[PDB]
Amino acid sequence: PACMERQLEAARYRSDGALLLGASSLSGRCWAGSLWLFKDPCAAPNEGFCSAGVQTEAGVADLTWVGERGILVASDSGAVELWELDENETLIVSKFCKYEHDDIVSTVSVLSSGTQAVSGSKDICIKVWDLAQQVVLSSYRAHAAQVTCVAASPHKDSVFLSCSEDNRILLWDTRCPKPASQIGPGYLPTSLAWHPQQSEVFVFGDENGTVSLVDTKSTSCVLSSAVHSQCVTGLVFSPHSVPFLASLSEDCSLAVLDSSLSELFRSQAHRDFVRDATWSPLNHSLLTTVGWDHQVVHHVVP
Amino acid sequence: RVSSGRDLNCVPEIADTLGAVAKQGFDFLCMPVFHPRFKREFIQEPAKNRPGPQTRSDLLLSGRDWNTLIVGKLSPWIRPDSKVEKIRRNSEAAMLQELNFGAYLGLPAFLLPLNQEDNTNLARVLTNHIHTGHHSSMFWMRVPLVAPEDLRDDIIENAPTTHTEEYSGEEKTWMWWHNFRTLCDYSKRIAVALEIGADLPSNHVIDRWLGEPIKAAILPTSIFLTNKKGFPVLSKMHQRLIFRLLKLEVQFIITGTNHHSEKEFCSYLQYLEYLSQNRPPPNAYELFAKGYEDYLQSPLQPLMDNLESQTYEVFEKDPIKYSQYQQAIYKCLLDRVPEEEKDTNVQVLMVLGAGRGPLVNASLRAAKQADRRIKLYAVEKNPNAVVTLENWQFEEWGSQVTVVSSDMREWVAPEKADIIVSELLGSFADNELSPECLDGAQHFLKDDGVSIPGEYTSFLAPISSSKLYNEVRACREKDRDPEAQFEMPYVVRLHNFHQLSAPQPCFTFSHPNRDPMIDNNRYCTLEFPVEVNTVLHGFAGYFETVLYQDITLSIRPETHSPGMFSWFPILFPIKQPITVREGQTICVRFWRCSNSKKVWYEWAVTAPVCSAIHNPTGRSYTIGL
Ligand SMILES: O=C(NC[C@H](O)CN1CCc2ccccc2C1)c1cc(NC2COC2)ncn1
Ligand SMILES: C[S@@+](CC[C@H](N)C(=O)[O-])C[C@H]1O[C@@H](n2cnc3c(N)ncnc32)[C@H](O)[C@@H]1O
Repeated sequence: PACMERQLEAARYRSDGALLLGASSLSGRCWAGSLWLFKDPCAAPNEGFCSAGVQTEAGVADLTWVGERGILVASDSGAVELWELDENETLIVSKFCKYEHDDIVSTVSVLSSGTQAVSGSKDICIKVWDLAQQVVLSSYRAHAAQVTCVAASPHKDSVFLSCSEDNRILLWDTRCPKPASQIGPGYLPTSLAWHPQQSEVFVFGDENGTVSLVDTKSTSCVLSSAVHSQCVTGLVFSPHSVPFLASLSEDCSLAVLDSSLSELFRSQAHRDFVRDATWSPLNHSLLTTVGWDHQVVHHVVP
Repeated sequence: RVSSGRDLNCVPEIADTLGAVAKQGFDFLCMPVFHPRFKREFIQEPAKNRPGPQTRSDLLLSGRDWNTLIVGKLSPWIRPDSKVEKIRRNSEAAMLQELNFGAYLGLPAFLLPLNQEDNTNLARVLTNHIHTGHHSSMFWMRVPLVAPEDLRDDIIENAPTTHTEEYSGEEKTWMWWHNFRTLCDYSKRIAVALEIGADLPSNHVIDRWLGEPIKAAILPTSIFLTNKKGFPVLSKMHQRLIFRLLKLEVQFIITGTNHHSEKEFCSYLQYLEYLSQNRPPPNAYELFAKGYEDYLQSPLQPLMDNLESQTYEVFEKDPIKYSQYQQAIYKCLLDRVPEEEKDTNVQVLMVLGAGRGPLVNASLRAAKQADRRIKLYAVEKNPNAVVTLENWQFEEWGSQVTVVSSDMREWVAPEKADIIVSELLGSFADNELSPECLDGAQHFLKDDGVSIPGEYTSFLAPISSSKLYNEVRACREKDRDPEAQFEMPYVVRLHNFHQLSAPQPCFTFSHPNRDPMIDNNRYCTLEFPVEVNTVLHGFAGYFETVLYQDITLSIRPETHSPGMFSWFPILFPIKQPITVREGQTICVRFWRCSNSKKVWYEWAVTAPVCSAIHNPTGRSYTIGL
């Protein structure tokens, strides 16, 4: 496409070092989306200096890499769709596009294996996908309000998290006849991130700008801090041995926190909502954030 | 045909999307006016200063299209009742913004959600918007039959779905709406868009929504069963509800994506059109009644005023009343004169309140049916109709019918009558002063004379209808008591309402009334068992009457005379709505009052709570003698 949509929604680094971009048009005549590959991270967000790009029929609420050449997309259209990257890696082609949700698909996550995925929508449902066979294996109506965020466990294929505006945080395990388990009124949970090593630890941000550290087996809320002034949009751990935590909010700021949740870095670089953050696989102190201000920023983390 | 529209939460190209849905056969479209995911900040920088444009341009559609085809939708992130203050204030501003943009566009309706218990601030902001600027827009509150919490799959191991029965808890969705509309002071601009889930709740909570201002029903595509040919259909009990809603002439909204992928989208709609084509065609009564639904008519003056020519004309077309009257005379004659006397005994018949003469012809047809001889007087107060009578008599009836142009209470009769025939009945039997009239006329009935009708009885039943409560409320006029509209009965084809208990007799009158001290004043206490939670808005009035022996007329629904449109029910409102819980008793008191000049009703509710005595002294309404 000759022009990229103003509202940048998601940014994810591939293992080879390339940069994936999801973009939505949330205003103006046409409300749609687009997907982008940037083999030059510093060339973002410039349409002229990109490796590949494609128009989607509707906006992009969430996305993720599926392995190395798959792009899993959570659409406004109420559809989950998979986009297959070219072997030349200059074209981006649709693989499946399945209208199975009844409202905007707001969140996606790929399970540890890479053959199955989980999606959360405003229709209040959560669905489990076979990416190979292009179908819905399981559909779960567990929540009572719209599902904000779903996060697949790092290493277990049957386990994931979900949180919704019904104030519930659900630990899942598709091995149990009753899959969900309620983890305990705090402000509505908005963002989820598993610990990348300790498979029993996760973090969640609320609408009040508070990031909390939870142990699953203990369920007595260990630690919390008032990181942000507004809703916590996302949480991403660094690839580090002892990992750092990137914390993005609607206060148009980024934060980096240690494992005890003390503030290390802060960046006002954005003049609109900070929408995603992705750590470089190559330089582990380099962190890339995209916003609605159409800025693509690269951060040096001490 | 049904009026129906498509719900969407994704519009890429407004022009294309509207085209696609129009081709599908949808009358209108429910779409967002700003992007649903486009959260906007109003207070703190830098997000506050986000460069525009904030949404799509109004130029993309024609004024007409905006007015007729588009229903606006409040952004789902707008949450005026959030626990977070920042979110509260932003949503406030956001709600005004969006609402104003709808008003700016001139949209006919705008959707808003009721999806939790506390909507206090949402109601405030809505209300305030209603009292700012001059606009006509309607507001549809999206509220489901079953709260989403009570539909969730039993899959949370450590927090199971309560499988026990909670009668009130299963009705919680109605209370969400009731609180909201109460806060908004029953605005005529706030209606219900009822969401219908896959599993219908118990019948009682469905009935809760009777009498409510339902403008729309929402059908998610997911609730549709599939048949052996792969087409969308609905369960027998879902069909039931659709038929009910059809009578209420609601608009249908199809929400969600196509889950029957093998066939086009219009298939869902085609099923509704199929169901609409399938309802039983209107009965004789419903052909004449149609167009009068929940329309209020003020108390008229049967004595002090004269009926117009066309009023008579319409009521003369009744397929049953006159046939019934003919039969009642027919039986009476045969009884009064034996076969051997069929030429020696001529019966003197007096039509009291003859109108344009149909009961005169009914008397003539009954004489030739019974092979008996009758002498007719036709007394009428309305000199205008007395024109028609005297023209009928000169051209047709001749000397057999004497036409008398006066009030029966005043006429001095040459001879006394065998039978006095009259039809002076109101919707509440005696509310057109039939007792008073025939009373001052029974002095010229023979000591063994029959009166037709012989007796009549009024019936009352408590009703719930926030719709009709609102109609009455809207009947406030300048230059009178600002609450007088509540202290008078209204003749109305009650339609969008809920009968809360079985009708019970109220007042009865017999004719003739040879009781020594003739008194027409009454006082009656009634107790109505109510077995559902509800809100009381008034009492429906009906009547039954005995013309002669087993020949009768009724507007009492249980025993209603077939096809008889002549009388609609009456409505006695109450000033303030009264909450009634399941198992409670509504106790009402009705007085019939009079002096020498006028006659009126007074009423009050004494249980479960007391109301003010209504129309005391006849300060708001009387019928003049
Ligand atoms: O209930 C109503 N009126 C109360 C009156 O006591 C009814 N009688 C009925 C018989 C009658 C005969 C001659 C002249 C007047 C009248 C009026 C009512 C019904 C209604 N019916 C619609 C017209 O076709 C259905 N429209 C408006 N009002
Ligand atoms: C409801 S109408 C019935 C008219 C006619 N019998 C018919 O069925 O078409 C009652 C009629 O009786 C007349 N009427 C009412 N009160 C009367 C009175 N006190 N004396 C004489 N006529 C009266 C009215 O003028 C009116 O035409």
